[PDB]
Order: sequence, then structure tokens, then C-alpha cells
Amino acid sequence: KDRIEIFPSRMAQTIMKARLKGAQTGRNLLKKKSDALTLRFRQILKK
Amino acid sequence: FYRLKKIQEKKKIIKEKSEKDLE
Amino acid sequence: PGGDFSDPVTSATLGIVQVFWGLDKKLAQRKHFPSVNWLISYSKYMRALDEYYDKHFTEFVPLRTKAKEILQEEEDLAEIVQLVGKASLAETDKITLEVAKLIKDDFLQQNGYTPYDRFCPFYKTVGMLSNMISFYDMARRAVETTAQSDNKITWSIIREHMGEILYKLSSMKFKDPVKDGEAKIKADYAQLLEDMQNAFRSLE
Amino acid sequence: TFGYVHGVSGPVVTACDMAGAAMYELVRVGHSELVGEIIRLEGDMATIQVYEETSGVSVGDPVLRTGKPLSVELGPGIMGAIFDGIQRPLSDISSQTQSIYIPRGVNVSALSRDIKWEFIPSKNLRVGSHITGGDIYGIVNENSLIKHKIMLPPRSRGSVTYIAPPGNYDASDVVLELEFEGVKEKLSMVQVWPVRQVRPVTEKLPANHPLLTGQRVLDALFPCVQGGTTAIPGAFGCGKTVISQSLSKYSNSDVIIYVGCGERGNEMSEVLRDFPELTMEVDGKVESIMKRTALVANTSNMPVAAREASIYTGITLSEYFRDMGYHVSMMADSTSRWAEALREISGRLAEMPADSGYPAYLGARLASFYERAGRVKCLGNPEREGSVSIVGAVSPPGGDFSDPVTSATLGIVQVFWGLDKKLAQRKHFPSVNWLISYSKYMRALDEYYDKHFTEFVPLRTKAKEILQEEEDLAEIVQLVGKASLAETDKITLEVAKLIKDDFLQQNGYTPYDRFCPFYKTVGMLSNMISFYDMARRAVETTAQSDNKITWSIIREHMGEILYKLSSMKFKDPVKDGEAKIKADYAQLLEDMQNAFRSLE
Amino acid sequence: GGLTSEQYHSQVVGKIGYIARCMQTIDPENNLKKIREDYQDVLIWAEKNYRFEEILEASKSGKCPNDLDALSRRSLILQELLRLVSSISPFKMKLDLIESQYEKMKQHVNLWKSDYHVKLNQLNQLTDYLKNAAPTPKNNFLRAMTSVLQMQIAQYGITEDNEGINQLFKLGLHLLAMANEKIDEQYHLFKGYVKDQPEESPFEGILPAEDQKILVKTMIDYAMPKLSSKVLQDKLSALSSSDVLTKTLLDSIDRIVKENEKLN
Amino acid sequence: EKKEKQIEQQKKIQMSNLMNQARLKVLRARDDLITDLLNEAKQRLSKVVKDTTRYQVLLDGLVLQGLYQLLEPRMIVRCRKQDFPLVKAAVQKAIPMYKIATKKDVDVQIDLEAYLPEDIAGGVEIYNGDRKIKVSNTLESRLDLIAQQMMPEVRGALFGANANRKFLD
Amino acid sequence: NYLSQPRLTYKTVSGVNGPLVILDHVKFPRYAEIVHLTLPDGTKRSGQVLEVSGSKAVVQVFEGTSGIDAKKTSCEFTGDILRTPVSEDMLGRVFNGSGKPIDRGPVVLAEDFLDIMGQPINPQCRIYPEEMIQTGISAIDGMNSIARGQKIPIFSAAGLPHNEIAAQICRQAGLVKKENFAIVFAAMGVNMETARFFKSDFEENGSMDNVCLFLNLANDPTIERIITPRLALTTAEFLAYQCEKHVLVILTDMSSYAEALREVSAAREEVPGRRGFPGYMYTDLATIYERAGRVEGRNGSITQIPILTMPNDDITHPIPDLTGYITEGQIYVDRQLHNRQIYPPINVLPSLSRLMKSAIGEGMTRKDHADVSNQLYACYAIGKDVQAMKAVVGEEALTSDDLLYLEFLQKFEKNFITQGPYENRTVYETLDIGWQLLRIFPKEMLKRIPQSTLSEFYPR
Amino acid sequence: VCLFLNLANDPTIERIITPRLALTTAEFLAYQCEKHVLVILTDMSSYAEALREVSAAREEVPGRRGFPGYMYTDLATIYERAGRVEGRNGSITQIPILTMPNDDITHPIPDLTGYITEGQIYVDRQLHNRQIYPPINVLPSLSRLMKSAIGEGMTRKDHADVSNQLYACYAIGKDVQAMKAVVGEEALTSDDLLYLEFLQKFEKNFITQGPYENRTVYETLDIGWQLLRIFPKEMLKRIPQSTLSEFYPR
Repeated sequence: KDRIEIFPSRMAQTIMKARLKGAQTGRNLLKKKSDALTLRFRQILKK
Repeated sequence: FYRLKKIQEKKKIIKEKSEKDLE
Repeated sequence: PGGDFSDPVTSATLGIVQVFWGLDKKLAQRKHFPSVNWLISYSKYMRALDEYYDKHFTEFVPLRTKAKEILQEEEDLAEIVQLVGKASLAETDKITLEVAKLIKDDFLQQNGYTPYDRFCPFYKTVGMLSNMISFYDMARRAVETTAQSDNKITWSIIREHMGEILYKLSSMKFKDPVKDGEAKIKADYAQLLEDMQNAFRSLE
Repeated sequence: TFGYVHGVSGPVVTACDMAGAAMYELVRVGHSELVGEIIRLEGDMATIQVYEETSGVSVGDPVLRTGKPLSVELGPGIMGAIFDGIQRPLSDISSQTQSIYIPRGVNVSALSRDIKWEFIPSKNLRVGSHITGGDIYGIVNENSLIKHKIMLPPRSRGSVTYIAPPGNYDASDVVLELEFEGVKEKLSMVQVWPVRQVRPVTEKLPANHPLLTGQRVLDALFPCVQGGTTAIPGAFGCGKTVISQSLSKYSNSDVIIYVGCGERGNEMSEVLRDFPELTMEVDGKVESIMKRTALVANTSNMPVAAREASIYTGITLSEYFRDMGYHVSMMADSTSRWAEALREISGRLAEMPADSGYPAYLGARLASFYERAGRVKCLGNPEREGSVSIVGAVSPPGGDFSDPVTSATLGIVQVFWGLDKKLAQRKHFPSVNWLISYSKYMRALDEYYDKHFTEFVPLRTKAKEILQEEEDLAEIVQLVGKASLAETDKITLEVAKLIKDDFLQQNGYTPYDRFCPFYKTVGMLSNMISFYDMARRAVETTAQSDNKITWSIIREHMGEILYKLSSMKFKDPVKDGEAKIKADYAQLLEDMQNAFRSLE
Repeated sequence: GGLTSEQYHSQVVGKIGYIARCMQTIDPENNLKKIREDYQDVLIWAEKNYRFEEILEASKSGKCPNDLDALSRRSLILQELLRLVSSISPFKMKLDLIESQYEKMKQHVNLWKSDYHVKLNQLNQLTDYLKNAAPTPKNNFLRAMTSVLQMQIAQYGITEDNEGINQLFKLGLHLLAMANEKIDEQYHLFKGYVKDQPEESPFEGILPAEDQKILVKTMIDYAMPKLSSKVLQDKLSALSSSDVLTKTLLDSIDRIVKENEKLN
Repeated sequence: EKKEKQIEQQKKIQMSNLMNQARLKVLRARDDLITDLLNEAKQRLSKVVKDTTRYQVLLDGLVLQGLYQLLEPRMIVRCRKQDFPLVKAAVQKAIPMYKIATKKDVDVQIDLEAYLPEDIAGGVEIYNGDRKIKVSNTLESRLDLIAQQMMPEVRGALFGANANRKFLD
Repeated sequence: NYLSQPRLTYKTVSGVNGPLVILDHVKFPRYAEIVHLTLPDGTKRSGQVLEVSGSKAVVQVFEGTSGIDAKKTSCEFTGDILRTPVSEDMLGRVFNGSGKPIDRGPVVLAEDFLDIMGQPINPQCRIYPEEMIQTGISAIDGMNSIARGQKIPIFSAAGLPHNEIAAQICRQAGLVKKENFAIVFAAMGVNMETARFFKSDFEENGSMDNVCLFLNLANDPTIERIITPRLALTTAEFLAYQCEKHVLVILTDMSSYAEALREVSAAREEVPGRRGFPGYMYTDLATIYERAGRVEGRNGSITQIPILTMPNDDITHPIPDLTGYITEGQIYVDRQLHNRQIYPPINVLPSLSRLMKSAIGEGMTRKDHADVSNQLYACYAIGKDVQAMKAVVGEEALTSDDLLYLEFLQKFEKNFITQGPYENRTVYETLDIGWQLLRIFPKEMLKRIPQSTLSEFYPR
Repeated sequence: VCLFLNLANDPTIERIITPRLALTTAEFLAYQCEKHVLVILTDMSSYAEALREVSAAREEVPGRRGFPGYMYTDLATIYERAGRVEGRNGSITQIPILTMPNDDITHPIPDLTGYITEGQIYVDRQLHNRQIYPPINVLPSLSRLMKSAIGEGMTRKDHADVSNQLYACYAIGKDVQAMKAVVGEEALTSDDLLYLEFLQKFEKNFITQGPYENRTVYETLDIGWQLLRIFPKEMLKRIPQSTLSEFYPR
């Protein structure tokens, strides 16, 4: 539920930081996709 | 930290006992 | 203990060793062998060895660099394909990923227990990588050379018309230094350079 | 008198013949007289944590106990001095030694003797007169700005047996003698006080009067009271120098104390270079701020105990000036560097870690430090109020305020001025984030504003509401575009932009904004919110009409009022008196009233 | 928190002894009878030559008055009276005004919140500066205005909203705050004072004749350089025979300057 | 174009190879000169110990200096065989000055069974009665202890003051 | 004046324990007194008194205690703490971590015997850093310029070429040339091939006369690695604050020093602090790093560049964490650029020279520099953002402006950041490259540069 | 009232005896004098910090976050001195108060306090930042002794049912709010929008209350039904049909 429950270790700390960079990257790219689609959609509405 | 602090204390106690046994 | 090089013994080793071959569970689990991660691993001896390569294997240093460049671009391209799907990739990036699969599966990969791969001499090894990166340079060139022209070369056109060449390139690992002389292996790999060039001349 | 070194291990020196010692008494260890604090007693032996580097200390070296714990020499000669955190005078160490270094085991007295100061005895006293702790037995005219009130130590009392006539004295000349229980005390002008002991007072008063900084966002939206406790996120991009220098160049405070808790060497020297060159107006003269400040400066490589004692020295100086009836202010340029020094002490004492490696007592050491702020009735008879305001900066790693020193500080301080790198990157000086920032002191200062600024309580409320509404409306602007908002929301966003651009920003690098008095500040806000109320009134009054009012109609027919509102920041108190600035601001109120009346 | 019992009772015998030293300074002659009666309970313990230990143990025994909240209020009223009378030292205020100001302070809720204390702190700010400040136009103008303020306070007290006393505070404090290089503005402020006050002679007999001559000479010396003609400079120079600063002298000087502004 | 920019680097390289030989030759010459001064000083000490008048005054100091550092209840002195008469007199003069300054009893003996090597430039070694602690107060030891600490003043006289030293701090 | 009194030699070894030899019956030992041990076979060894108690002295022996013997070992006590045999003749020379020379040259004729530990530079006598040091590397000099007197680490990770960057800085570093510069290159925990690289690269490639080089090898005894920064900084303080030099001190891997603190702490039997390092690690790093800065009344200065192998690639680790609290900024070396074969792989984005704004500009470099660096940062940051957009939208969807920023990124990495290990670029040649890159944009796109600076420097 | 004050600058070890002096006085007043005593203990967090200090100085065994391993027993020596007793009219109520460090409900101070005390009232920044005074977040809250303190003779017969349905609606409101923040209000059903309108009306009417406004339990239950009536009768799955038939239409 609240957490992934990988067991506390320096390994798991590094794996979670790697997942955070992956997820923050994934957010930023999919947000860019949404912005481009939103711009085209607003252009289409005006047209 | 707590385990190692107690180990260092137990070693200090062993040194003090040895210094008393040398009397 | 965890397979993680953050452990105090690997950490104290990495502060001392000049070469590190990080065997990775993700590669071992997909049964990619020898499982050495090409992003984590390093060798600081390249500086000292360039005086040997620039005397015995004078083509190799440009190939070694362009090989790592391909494998690093593939780490970006693979991540974006997982996040958003491959449809956005430019044709140069499709080719970069294709040759990265040729390197990753038919150069970098090696089987420990078969006579093709029991030992791969350096003349074979440079000859293989030379052909794959000559394909990368020529394939990428063929696209960029026909961008903005009335007809454009694409990865799909290359996959068709270079199909026999791609099969031959993936097959280069099967040459056998016990049954084939080094001169024969080198001659076959020279024929592959000519075969590639003549096949690209059919597209351009 | 002195014991002898028996053993040494890093900073820890064990000494023998220490039978008369006391816990946390301060000792000079070795022939070099390295400073050290007794951390343990074990009979005729003491364990001393030597502050300075012990390399070269020898078994059988002398160990001279000073009869005192870590303590500050208080007196004349503080103003303009720079000290390290254990109260050693850095300007005198340089000038007396002619070395760039602080020598190991400096003996130099912290208020320089052989300087003579003009002392005036308090003219009412006589032989046989009764006197109590905190009584002012004279004044030393050390500076034009600051007259040092010489006073009886808090524990001293008795009948005066002698008082020195008007004249010139050094800090160790006997100025007063008095008798109690048949015992005489001979008093110097120097007074020595334990640095970790609160200086006592007649009453710890409720804090009620604002510490005007001369900064619009600060003095209006997040006021800090005199005697208030406050924090600033001290980080690279935030611009922490703006509040520091503004407090220095204008604040409603009589004396300023700085503590460097272990700043980076270059950053410390930037501060020590700047403050001699800063100036403020006094009785129409311009004078250097070093006439009314003292600097407790430590770099990161000063002894751990100097960094941990740095705040305790700065507050003990500040409490001393508070007991003169001066409204002291003080800053700590990062309490996180002080907490790193406290962590290192704790690690050398081998104590259990609490949160993030810090000691268990971090929360109580912070809380007992901030509790030394306040407004007070001082000790002794001249019925004088004083205060100490504490501005302790925090340095949350990566901006994470959940960090124990930051989180405990924000748990204690009643004001947080959230400086923000994003505002500094936009050049929005003073760069205070009005969403993150807070003040708890409004309920007290509402008495002062009701007496002197009776319009301000509505204005402060409306300003915060407009800004909070604009933060919500900006999400709607992203969702559907600015053109899709209601007219009430559009005019709210336009006024919020006027507030953000021409009230909350202040160009402190220029004469019109170098300081901004409260009469200017309230006047500017009175006009901006009068414009808001009349504009929003005209919109809502013309709802469902044929001839509906909107921000575009207002900008077209009366855009001169928006131009004048943005222009009001450029009025200068040094050129034009506050009555003239108020009269011009009253003309803009009349102009906008006539303009709104011309539409609806 | 708070004080140790030794500190508390020490502070009590302090404030008793201090109220007595204040009483001996406000009234060396027993003239302020109604005030002195309101402290008789504390004053006995200091008018008798008690040892500090005797009065201290008497405070522990409750025989001395010993509530510090009471003694602080009672002591503050006397000290704010003593600060008033000392801050106007050149003009001994009338005894009925002294007992009146005492009664008004005794009736007020809290003197530090009072406008009495604000006015008195401004009087001290001017006075303490003038005890030290060197000869210059600003300091001569401030000496003059502050002497009038002290005179007026010695005739109306602090609690009376006398418009003269109010204007002297505003103008004195503004001139003190006015930057030192602003000589023409300091001159214009002092010119504004003598022109705007009801008296034709605001300073006459208020302060030393030497200081009055310095004020006259100062006002004349910043007017003379404005005149482009030596004949007009001589007409202006003839006003230096005066010594009392008056509105009529300023108006004569101002008219001679205006005659040159016409004669260009 | 890059090879042309490297012409200044090539000059600095070729000049540095020459200067590295030059610097280390000059520095080796400095050390050989001072080493030969210490060789001449070791010869001069081996001359000083031939004068029994000064050498007695040395031994009277060297023995008392040994005793004052090595504050044990018992001492053993080792010396060259031929020095024994001077050393015995030095010990006999030292014992009173030791007792007077330390304010305690002592016994001091000269090692008739194990002398020092006869080729040493004189002086003494002193040992405690257990033979577990010693002090190496020979003239050769003093020279190597003093000469090494004197090197700043020796350098400053023999090769002149360093003109770059604008400060002494 | 000096130690006139003769040295005591003790056979009274009462025990041995790991790296410690415990003398007893010692007369008035000093803490940190240096001692010379002699093994039973006559082998000389060195050590320092790690602890004292009455008659006992716990000598930490430098070399390992192999061959020590309680009955026959002897220990000569020097009467004094460690002193550097410091002089200006330490320039042009190579020393091991103890200060013994290894360039086949002689021992140093000391001008003074400075205590290795130094003393704190007085906060009142520090002065703010105000003029650039050229490192020769464009990714530093044109983006992260180092003010003389600044402390700025090169954060790196295991496998990255930070030693080649540090050596390139040592060869190329110098004053700005709008004479009296020097390098002290303190190398700690260096594997034997990297030590040959430092020694041989400085010898061959034209540098030795400006540099003093300390080489503590990875297998040299750990307390000599603790001494090495103190030894080097004591030389840098002599050169800078007595010989008036502008010194640059390069510390080649503070992580291997931090590992030596952890070992010497365990030798004292101190309880391990935060993540196993000593609690006082912050004070020890400050005691190294703060031996830096300009000073009042002297022309000389010490800059520092502590190179630092971040464990596990994580800047949160206590070694980089405590360094970031003390140093004015950081420079980041990045595995992404290194794998792309971009040398030097210095990532200019997470890098920040906290004092660059006071290293550069009119009368210090060319007056355009501050503007050029801010705009290069924007064009690289925007170009990275566009490469992340090209992944999503596909190349045909990019605007003309986005296509300029993507071409700037390609050319900035291939011409500005890419440099090669023997190419030295002045700040001027770096700013010229900066302009020849920024010149790719329409003049109006250079929004972080004032119109005055553009009118003076945008015209080619 | 009696006050025991240990101020922030007073010696930290007195914090250990301070609530014990208060409770010792409360035992006298509530058992020897038979008063109903209410005991208020302010920042038990600062009490627990004094325990952490003593253990760190004595080197006693640490539990979680360095607090003493015995902290539950020591807190129990304070908190169990509450409640009515045989043959005495008096009673000791307690309302301890604690600042949860870093808002962490799992922190040893709120955790061990939560295992001893009967129920916890929670106050939340997620209400206070929206100016909702008093900021009492019901969802994490619970009164263990409530099941007995409600229904006939004490309160209206509906109270036990009404409370549980208010928890269901408030909780489902937070759950559909968490869904809305991903998928938007277009994916929510008409009933999910009713749980969001419930959350808004609940925080505005049920929680929000003036500092001098006093509300009876009966007035509170009337407001409870004025909110529960937002849903159709059949949605109220925690309430018995008899309770709905007597109170839902009123």
C-alpha cells in the first residue's frame, strides 16, 4: 500500500533512488507528451 | 553503535580488573 | 552480498583496481553471456594500451570509441522506448538501436562452452567490430545521404535490401580459428566489407 | 592552583591533582595553555576535552584550572570587536602577534586592558548606599551611538564602600567596592558570566512591538516582534545577505550581534570585510555599523567547542546588552553548522545518537537557546525594559525542512522568512516566498497596529487572501487559459501581479528602496487594496448589466492609476518627508476614487 | 525561570533604596509633600541608616514592602517624574505641575505605553545629544529649539497637548534626523520655526545672550552669500548690530534677499 | 593547427627536461657541500676529544645531561676504554650536581665489562640499571641531532637568505 | 631555540596490538611524538605516540608491526611532533607521503620546520577571493571558473577519469595573463600505475618546475596518507604565505583519506560514527580544506581542488556531504559523458563554482565572461530539455528554435566540453569557443546576455 | 486549577518528575478529596525527549529512534494514573498533548502513547492550512471508551450508528478524492461526487467550530444527520434500518 517493502539495506536505498530518477524522468517525458498533445489540441479547437 | 559502545566498556572493565589483579 | 558494488569490500577494491567487470543480474537473468555490464565496467589501462593498438591494430581505437558510443545511445533509446514506445524515433536512432542489437547479441555476447567462442583471438575480434561499425557508419550515412532527396532510405528499406548482409554480420562469430586460418577469417571479413559497400550502392 | 597532565588521547586529556576541580570548569592545559573543558571527574583526577589541537602535550605538564566554566568577559570594548566562539578577540590576536594565524593556546584577554575609557559614576550613589544585581553604577561613553551602562553583576549585592570619581579607567581598574555579610567585593568594569547560564531578569515580558526591518514583505506580511524568534533558510541561491544587511542598515534595534557558527572560510571573511564598510544615519551623521555590533565569527576549522559555544557567546553578549535596556537583535548565519559542531562534541563524548546522528539533547539545546530571546524588565533599579531578537538561519540539506536541526528550529521559532532561490533566479529581491513563510506574532502586534495603524489589519488580511486566491487561480489559467477566468478572478490576478511586482519586491540596491518605512508600506498597500476593492466592487455591481465593467475597461479608461500605483515605490523618505509621501498617496486615492466614479 | 529568593529580596531592597535616592533628588527640601507621603512606607527603610542585611531580612519577614510588581510601578512613576525634571534642568518646573504630572502618571495604566514616555524619550534624545555635540548650524538651531521646549515643558508639563510643545518635538526631532550636509534645509527648517511660531521673539531670554548672538549671526551669515550686489550685502551686514533672534530680523533679512531677487 | 599551437608546449617540454637535470644536479651539489661540512665537523670533534681539558669539560656535561634526562635510581655509563679516567672523574663530579638538582639518592656505575666501540668520536652512552632504557649522548649523536635542527640557519648562512621570503610566519 | 637534549631509546615494549606498540617506563612522553623503532634485525621503522598514560606510550607504528619483538625491539623518542622540512626547493620535486623524497634527488634543506598540523588562519585576516585561476579546461574555466582562494571539489566516482583531469589541471593551471604560481599535488591512496602516471606525466609533459608532488601509494602505510594532506598543505602555506606564491593545492582522492580516518580511528578504539566514519570527520576535513584562501597584507594565496571519488555514485554519502558543507561549490564528473567518450566528462549542469561571479569579468578576464557562462548554461540546459523532447515528439515536430538548441548541445559537447588531455585552452580561447557556439542562435535568443555585451562581442 | 510549569529553559531532568507531580496532586484531589480532576499534560514529546537524554547519558538500551527500551513502562507510569475507583466519587481524566515529530504517526512517542492511552484525538495541517479550526482529523482518531459512553441515559440512541457512518462517508470521500487527483471528476460516479460534497460539507459544518462556540452532543448529532441526509437512505450501509426509520427523515 504506502511503500514497496524492499527490505532496508544500502542496496535497497540505491535501488529506490534509481527508481526515483526513472519515475521523475518518466513524469517529465510523459508531461512533455501531454504538453505537445495539449498544444495541438488547442490549435485544432481554434481551427 | 550501542553494541560496539558496550563492547568497548566491557574491555575497559576487563582492563580495570586486570590492573586490580596486578596488586 | 546483494550483487551491489556499494559493499565495503567492492568499494575498497574499486578504489584500487584499474579494471572492473561488473557482472549484472539483469544480463545473467536474460541469459546474456558473459553478463558483463558495459555501462558499469571500466578499464583505466586504455591510455597505456593505445601505444600497442596504434602499432598492431591501427584501426581499433576509433572502433572501440564508436562501439561505446552506440552502446550508450542504446541505453537512452531503450529507456525512451520503454517510457513512450518506439514510434517517435528518427531513422538514425532505429539504425543505432539495430546495430546496438547486433553488437549486444553478436559481438558483445559470447558463449563460454562452444568451440566458436572458447577463445576469440584479437584479429577476429577487431575484424568483427570493424564490420559492424562499418555497417553502422554506412547505414547511418545512407539515411542522412537521402534525407531531403525525392526518395529517402529508411531502416525498413535497409532491413529488406541489406537482409543477407545482416545475417552475414550476425554470423561472423561462427568463424573458427582452429579450422580457418587467421588469413581466411580476415579475408572473409574483408569480403563482408566489399559485400556491404556493394549492397548499399544498390540503395543510394 | 594547578594539576598535572596524566594522559592524552586526541582532544581528551586526563589530568591528576585535580581534586578541587568542577564539572564543566575551564582549564588551561600544557605549557602552551591550550583551552579545555572538564567533561568528567573521577576523584583526584579530571578528564578535560581540550578544545585546541593537543599534539605536543606531555605527561606531567601543568594544568591550571580557571575558577570558572566557559564564560564571556562582558564590559566596555565589546562594540566593534570580532571574537571567535570561545570569546577570543580576533582583531587583537592579529594586531598583537603580527601573524595571519590564531596561535595555539592564545592567552589574550577578551576586553583589552591598557585602553582607558571615559567613565561617569551614576551621580546619585554614595558610600553607604544600598545596591542590587543589575544596578547601573555608571556609564562608559565608548561610542557616540552606544553608551555602555556599567552595572552590578546579577548575583552581587550590598552596601557601597567606594565609588570611582568621573575619569579614565581600563577594564581592570576598580570602579566600585561594596560590602555584604562582612565581605567586600572589588568590581572591575569587566564582568565575567557563564556562557551556558541565562542572565536573570525581573520579568520575561510578552513581546508586542515590531522589529521594523525596512522591508515591505517582511514588515507587513510576516512581522517579527522585538524579542521575537525567527529563522531564515540560509542557502546559496536564497540571498540571505539581503535581510542581514537590511537589519544592519535600518532596523529598529539598538545593538546587533552576529554569530558565525562555522561558516566556510571565504564566506566568513566576506561578512567580516563587509560590515566595517556598512553605514547608517544617526542624528543626521552617517556612521559605520561597527559602532553598534559585535561579530562572533568562526570558520569551519575553528575548534569544535568554539563552533558549539558560538551561539552561547552571541546570546550571552546579547543578553548583556539587553540588561542595559538596549533592544538587541542577533543573527546566526547557520544554526545547522552549530548543530554539526554539537554533533561532533557528542561523538567525542561517545554519547548515543538520536535522529540523523544528532545528540538526544539537540531539541532542548535549540529550545533553551531560542527561549533566551524576549522582551524583559531588566535586573536592578532603573526600571528599564530591554530585548533580544534572535534570527537563527537554518540550512536544510536539499531544502528538506524535515532535517532535525531545521525541523526543531521551525518547531520553536515563531517566524519563518522563507527565502527562495526561484525568486532570486527571477531577481525578485528580497526573494521571500509568501506561501512558505509564516508569523505567529500577529495577535500581539495587533495592539500596536490598532493604536497606530488602525487600517492595517484589514489590509494585511486582504493582501494574503489576494495572494492565496492568485495561487489557486493560476492552476485554472494553466487548465483553460487566462481569457477563460471570470472578471472578479481576472482583476484579482491583475492586483496580485501588482502586489507581487511593486509591493512584495523591493530594490534594496537603490535609494528609494534601501529601506521602506512602515508609513510608506501601509500607504502603498492601502492604495493597492483600495484599488482592488473599488475595481472588484465595480465588476460585481455591474454583474448581469448591459454595460458590464472589467479589468480591460479599467486599464483602458483609467490605466494611469495602475501606472501611478507601480510608481509609488519610487518615493524617497530622504528627499520627501513622510507627510509629503502620505499626501501624494492620498492624492492617488482621490484620483482612483474619481476614476472609478467616472465608470459606475 | 524567575528569580532565586536571595535575588528576589535583593531586588526589593534595591528598589526601596533607589526610590529613596530618587526622592532625595526630586525633592531635597520636602516641597513635594503629597508625593513623599505616597512613599513613606518605603522611605523609612532608607532614611534610617539600616544595614543592607537588616533591610534584607526585614523584606524576608514581610516588614518591608516586598511585591516587585507594586514596587516597579511605584518606582517607575517616580523615575519618569525624575527623568522629566532632570531632562528640563535649565528651567525648574512649578511644584503644582510636578504633583499634577505625578497624579496623571499614577492614574495612567502603563507608562511605557503612554505618550508621556514617547515625548520624554524625544526630550532626552535631543538633550543628551546637545550635552556633547560640537558647534555647527544644526546644533545651534537644536540648542535654541530644545531650550524653548524645556521652558514650555516647565510651564505645561508633558500630559498637556500644548501645540507649541508638539511642534517643538516634531521640528527638533526632524532637524536632528536631517542629514548634516543639508545646510540650506536646516536653515529653511529654523527659518520656518521663527516664521510660524506665534511669538515675534521666540528665543528672547530663553537661552544665553552669547547663544542668541550666535543664532542671529548664523541666520545672517547664510543669507549674505545670496546677494549679488555689495551695496545689498552692506545693507544686510548692518543687521549684525542685533543680538536677540526675532521674526522682525528674519523678515528684514528675507526682504533684503527678495530685493536682490527683484534686482537681477 | 593543433600541432602549431603545441610549438610553445614542445619548447617548454624540451627546456623542462634540461631544467630537471639542472635543478637536481644543483640540489645534489648543495647536499654534498653540507654533508662534507658535517664530515669536517665529525673530524673536528675527533680532534676536540684529544684535548683532555675540553674533553673533561664535555664529559662533565654529557654525563650530567644523561643523568638529568634519565632520572632513574641507578645508571650505567658506557664509554671508549681509553676515556675511562676522564669519564670516572665526570661521573664523580656529576653525582653531586645530580643529587642537588633532583633532590634524591642515586647510584652510578661505569661499564668495565662492555666499553663502546673505540672508533667513535667520543662522548658517552648512559643506561638505566635494568639496561632496558638508554640515552645516546655521544659527540656523533649530538652532531647529527644539532646539525639537522640547525639546517635553516646553516642554509641561510652557506647559500644566502631566500629573497622570496617576504614574511616569517 | 631548538631541542638541545639527547634522545631516549627504550627497549621497554610492554605489548603489541595490530598497528600499535605499547612502550612503558617512558619519561614524560608527548602526545603525537614521532619515534624511530629498530627491529631485532636492525630494520629502522617510524611511528607516532597515539596515546599516553603515566609511564605508557601507545606508539602507532607506520609500517606494519611484522618483526616487532617485546624483548629486543628498541624505540628512539624524538622529543618532538612531526615537522615538515619545508622550503621553496620542494617545487620541481616528488615526495612520498612521509615527506621522504623519491625523485632520486637529495633530502630537503629546510628553510623552517613547520608543524604539519598548521594553525587556523585567523578569520579576521582572511580576505575574499577576487581573481581567476585558469585551469586550462573549458568545462571549468568558461562555466565554473575558480576564484583564487576558493575551495572547490571535483566530485567523481570509481572508474571516471578524475585523475587524468587532476593531472591535466596540474599541467595546465596558471594565472590569467591579462610568474609566481605553483601547484602542490597531494596524491593519496594512489595505485602504483596511477602514481607512475602522475610522476611521469608531470616529468615528461612540461610541468615539474611549477609543482611539488606528494605520492602516497594505495599500499603505503595508512597514517602516511593522513599525514600527506597536512604535509602538502604545510608546504602550500609556506609557499603562499611566506614565499608570496599563488599556490594551487590538488588533493587527488579525499575518499581514500576518509578511509584512512576510519582506520586510524579504529586504531584508537574510538566508536564508529555516522556510516562508520569518525564523528569528528567534519573537523578533520575542515582542518584540511580551510588551509586555503587569500590573506590580508600578502600577495600570495592558496586555492584548493579536492578531487573526491563519491562512493556508490551518491552525493548524499558523508564524504561528499561534509565536503559540500565546507567547500565553495563543486564540479561533477559524469559517467554519462564519460561513456559518450566526451573527455573531460565534466557535467557543467550540476557543477557550480560558488565564487565564479568574483573570479571573472572586467579587469580579471574579458568582461563578457559572466554573461557568456550564464547563456551557455541556458543553451545547454534548454538543449538537454530539447533532446528529452525529441525522444517524445519525433524530430519533425521540433520548432526551428528547438532545432537550434539541439544543435547547440551537439556542438557544445563536441567543441566546448570535449578538449583532449594535452590541449590547453586559455580563458580567452574558451570564451572564443563560447561565442563561436552561442553565435549559432539569432541575436534575440541570447536573452541572458545584455544588448551592450552582444553589440561588443556577437559581431564575429 | 493547579499549574505545574517546566519552561523551555528549565533543567531538562525535571520534565521526568513534572507530570508525576501533576498526577500525584491529581491522585490526592481525585481519590483523597473525591474531585473529578482533569489532568492536561503539555508536550509529552518534551517528556519523551528528557527520557532520550537520560538514556543517552546513562547508555541504557535504545528502542526505536534512540528512546529508552522501557519507554512504554515509563509512559504507562504516567498515563495509567487515570480513571474512576471503587468507593470514590472522584476520577482522574487525562488529556495528554503531544507534537508528533515530523508528523510521523509511527514515531515512538505517538506510537507508545497510542498503545497505552484509550483512543487518540488527531489534529492535522491538512485541516489547519485550510483555516479549519479546530483542525481535528476524525479519520485517524478513535475513542476506545466511546462505545460505552454513548446511547440511552448518556446520549441519543442513534449516536453509535451515526458516528460509524460519518467515518465511512468521510473515509470514502478521501478515497474518491485520491482517485480524482489521478483520473479526474469525469471518471467518478454521481455517488463519488456525493462523497466529495460530503467531505466539503463535513469539514465546513461538522469539524469547523469557533474557539468560544459550544455545541451539545445532541446538536452535533442533528448536524450529523443534516450531513448523512446528503446520501439516499440505502447508501448508509453502517446504520440499522430501525435507526434510519426513526432519524433519517428528521
